[PDB]
Amino acid sequence: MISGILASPGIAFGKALLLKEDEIVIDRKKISADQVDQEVERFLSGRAKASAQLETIKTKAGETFGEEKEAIFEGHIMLLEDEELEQEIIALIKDKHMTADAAAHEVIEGQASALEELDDEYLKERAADVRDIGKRLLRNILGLKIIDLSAIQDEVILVAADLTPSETAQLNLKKVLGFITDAGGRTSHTSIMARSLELPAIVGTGSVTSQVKNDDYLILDAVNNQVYVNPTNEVIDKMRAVQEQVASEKAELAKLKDR
Repeated sequence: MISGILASPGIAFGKALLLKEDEIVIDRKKISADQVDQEVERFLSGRAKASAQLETIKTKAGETFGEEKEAIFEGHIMLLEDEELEQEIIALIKDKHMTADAAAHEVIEGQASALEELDDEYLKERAADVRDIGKRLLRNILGLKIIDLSAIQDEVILVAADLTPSETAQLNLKKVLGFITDAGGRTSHTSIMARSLELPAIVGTGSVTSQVKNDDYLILDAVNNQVYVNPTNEVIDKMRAVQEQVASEKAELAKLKDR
């Protein structure tokens, strides 16, 4: 009975791939002028790695979708390499004795909310895309593990509350049979993927991410705008026939030539 917004029509079968992430905890402890020099190395050297990582994804966005998305990712790297935001973050660590994670979050707190004050679809979405840049940097400063979604081996369904352009830019379209998230759907980047790839998809799942586990067996109908959770074999066999009966009914159109 989960009715979404239906992004593309079609039927697919696959296990539920839930993406779980550990929340990041920021330490608000004040350091002494003795550890300050160390935070600069983790931030300066940290950007050295994040710059190399984001730089690689940039080409993945242009080689996967085309030079049209490379311009959006090209601007993001410019922000991180902004010599202005760098002098500020450093000033907060030495002027406010803040940690690299804490000082970095402060600047990112206003860079995102500021873009939200603009009434533009690009500058607004830039607000959400900018928050993703600081979130990554935070995981590199603490050395948190990164989830490699491009390392899948079994074709399954992708389920997530939402995916950010970067993650979508590196996602593997050959191992994913469809996308099902809890996004509004209007300006959802995922939806735009479904239209260009025409693959079946849904976004108005509401809270399916709070009622499904990984490996759950789900059937995407994308026809009557409905998803089945833990269906009985009797139902499966019933859908495997009709569903495939559609593909055969389509090939039957090729028979309207013999008529």
